Amino acid sequence: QESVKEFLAKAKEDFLKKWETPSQNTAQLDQFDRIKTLGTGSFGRVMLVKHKESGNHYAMKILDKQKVVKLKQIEHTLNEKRILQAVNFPFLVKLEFSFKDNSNLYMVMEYVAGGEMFSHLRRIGRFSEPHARFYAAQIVLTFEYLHSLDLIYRDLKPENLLIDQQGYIQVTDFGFAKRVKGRTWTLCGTPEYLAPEIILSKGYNKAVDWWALGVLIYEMAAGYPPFFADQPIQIYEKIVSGKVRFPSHFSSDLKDLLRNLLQVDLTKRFGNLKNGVNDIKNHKWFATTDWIAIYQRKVEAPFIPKFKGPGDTSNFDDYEEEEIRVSINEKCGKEFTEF
Ligand SMILES: O=C(NC1CNCCCC1OC(=O)c1ccc(C(=O)c2ccccc2O)cc1)c1ccc(O)cc1
Repeated sequence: QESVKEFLAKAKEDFLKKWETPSQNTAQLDQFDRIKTLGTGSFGRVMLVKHKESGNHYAMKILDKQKVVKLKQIEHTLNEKRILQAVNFPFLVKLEFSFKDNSNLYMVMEYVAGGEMFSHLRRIGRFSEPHARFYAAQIVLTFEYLHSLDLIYRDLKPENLLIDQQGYIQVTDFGFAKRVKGRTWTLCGTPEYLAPEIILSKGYNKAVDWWALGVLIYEMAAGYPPFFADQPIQIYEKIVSGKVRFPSHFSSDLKDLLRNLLQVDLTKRFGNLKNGVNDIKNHKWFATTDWIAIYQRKVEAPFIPKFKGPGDTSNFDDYEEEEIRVSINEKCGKEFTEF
């Protein structure tokens, strides 16, 4: 399959050029005006900022260096920046600038005004199978690209996907993403999307992302995730069992694709077999999907986010606005020398 092979060949060489010699210190905090908080995480937050000279809107992720060190995840924040800086694909959020100061780490990404997929899925209840397929096709191609680069994106979920102005996906939250040739062992991700391997503390690979896609597609088409419970311990038992129930409204094609994606045995899971990503691309649920037109973004989107100018924050929710504290002394300069 030549058109895809030469494509993925130019993609790994373009990626490694950036991976082996990363960009550092391409902007400063005082070249931006702070507007509004768009989201929060363990060690920081994402904020809508405006570049003072060009007038462009950007999403600035601010991470506190000492909070990272305290709960040892230095490697994860270093992974996040180096990968983001090195990739380039139409369904991935673009990292425009990066820098650090005495207290924080900063990643200045593109501002995607359409907001998180979570908001729109919850508002609509559930997506139709054509609508869910449109999104799923994009994740399939995004992972085909990322897995080619020996990258595992370990956190697929509706909150981690943004919908842009053309209704297409922009994957964000590369916080758990890692470059690895083979297996990895870190217990990370989100409870209801975790594959059996991770729960059972095994050395897992890219197959973990294809399980997560099964969960994502079940959630988009049903409105809720396949494995739910009050306590994480009870979610995990349900995942490790080889049992999953499907809503009656699900098509037979969808139920069959999901059984092979939500295969508890990782050696039998789609995306991780001999035929690779093609066991999914050639599955009957994707029969109507024109893969090159999805990539070239020629397909009409089943939903366009309602917003005004590029800098509108209506689709993002409100969070407490706190101070951006930058200490007069440099903290943990040694641990973040590579950022
Ligand atoms: O990524 C964006 N925002 C999101 C959408 N996903 C939902 C969670 C909140 C969030 O990202 C964060 O706010 C966030 C995430 C993680 C961490 C974090 O501390 C962290 C923890 C472990 C590993 C890496 C990390 O960065 C901090 C902030 C985002 C990016 C671009 C954009 O235009 C608009 C939004």
